Amino acid sequence: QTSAVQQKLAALEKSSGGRLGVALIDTADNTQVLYRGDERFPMCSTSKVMAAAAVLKQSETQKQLLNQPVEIKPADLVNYNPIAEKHVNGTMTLAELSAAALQYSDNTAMNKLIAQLGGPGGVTAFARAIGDETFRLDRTEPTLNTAIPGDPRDTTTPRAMAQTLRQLTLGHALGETQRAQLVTWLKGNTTGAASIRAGLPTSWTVGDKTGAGDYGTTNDIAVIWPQGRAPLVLVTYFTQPQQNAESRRDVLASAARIIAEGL
Ligand SMILES: O=C(Nc1cccc(-c2nn[nH]n2)c1)c1cc(C(F)(F)F)cc2[nH]cnc12
Ligand SMILES: O=C(Nc1cccc(-c2nn[nH]n2)c1)c1cc(C(F)(F)F)cc2[nH]cnc12
Repeated sequence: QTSAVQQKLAALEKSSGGRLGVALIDTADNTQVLYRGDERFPMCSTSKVMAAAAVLKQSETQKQLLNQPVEIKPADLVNYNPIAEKHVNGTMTLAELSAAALQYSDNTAMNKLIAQLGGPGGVTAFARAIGDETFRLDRTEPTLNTAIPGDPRDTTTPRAMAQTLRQLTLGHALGETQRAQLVTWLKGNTTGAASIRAGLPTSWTVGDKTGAGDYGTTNDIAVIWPQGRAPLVLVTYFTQPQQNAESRRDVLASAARIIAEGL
């Protein structure tokens, strides 16, 4: 069937000229609302959540791992490194790298997380370990954001990512202290006010991770604590036909508004 919410998401998508993917899980009843929920989309920096979570999982058996220093060299800087560039010729701890990747979207920090896991395939291996058979990370930063239509590299589906984000932030994929740390990091994101959050009532609490890439790819994944109800998990992915297309965070806000209105 096609629901009223799905029809509105299709109208939004048509007006936008692009391709929109949405997955909601309402933990009040475990129900799901999906739009293109099983189509693949480039994750871009939303993949930083899986990398940080994989390091958190490693830290469950190494109490000092998050305090471990990682050298930052001039050659490690890539295209967007607002935190890491302050530490060139010095070090950052794995906690600092996780916070920078998640809250500032630092690409050098992400590359250090990937390297700690043995490469992109180590991130994929963690996804499989927590029951996500769909996620794949194939490249490092910045090339994982090429976002080429039809390219399976560095993609997932909205359904899979919503399920994984629920397990990581509200479920038991991580230990309790690690889950709390991930939630704290997401709630402190600096980059999210124009994306999912912009479509939701201001009283609601949001933790999210944004992403963007070529093909005007504009993404956000969020855990949401609405006023007076159980938490929601919402993924909004958007990509466009031309390589140079402009970002469209407003489309993500509009999708979130349609979802909220449909609860
Ligand atoms: O850093 C960014 N973009 C960037 C930097 C360097 C190079 C290129 C690029 N390379 N080839 N095409 N574009 C792109 C960026 C950062 C952020 C952030 F994290 F919120 F600050 C949001 C964004 N939305 C679209 N782009 C961004
Ligand atoms: O790295 C990139 N973008 C970036 C970096 C850091 C943070 C964010 C971001 N975080 N939350 N929203 N956007 C985005 C990027 C890379 C590439 C390329 F060609 F693959 F290298 C093309 C791009 N077109 C627009 N952005 C890009």
